[PDB]
Amino acid sequence: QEFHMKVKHLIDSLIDFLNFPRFQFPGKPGIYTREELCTMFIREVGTV
Amino acid sequence: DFLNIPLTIPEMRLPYTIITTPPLKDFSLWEKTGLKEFLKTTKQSFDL
Repeated sequence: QEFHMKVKHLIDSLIDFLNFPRFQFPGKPGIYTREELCTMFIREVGTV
Repeated sequence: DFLNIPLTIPEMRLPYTIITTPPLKDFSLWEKTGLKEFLKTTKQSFDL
């Protein structure tokens, strides 16, 4: 039970740790957050 | 003279991490490091 508690807390912390940072590419002006950049990539891949 | 320019570096965020780099206000490498005062100049001019 303690191991499951630690594992679920680690997953919850990791979700925030992954959705926290952003990106900034030279070809794409401005700073793009995780979800916005992911959605833009999904749309570009889908249309191509 | 470009080195004497106090470039204002904003507070960006490094990707793939949560480490947030501190902003640099009026950053002049030629002056803040103290080289302008030591060499008593803002440029280079040598004659041999």
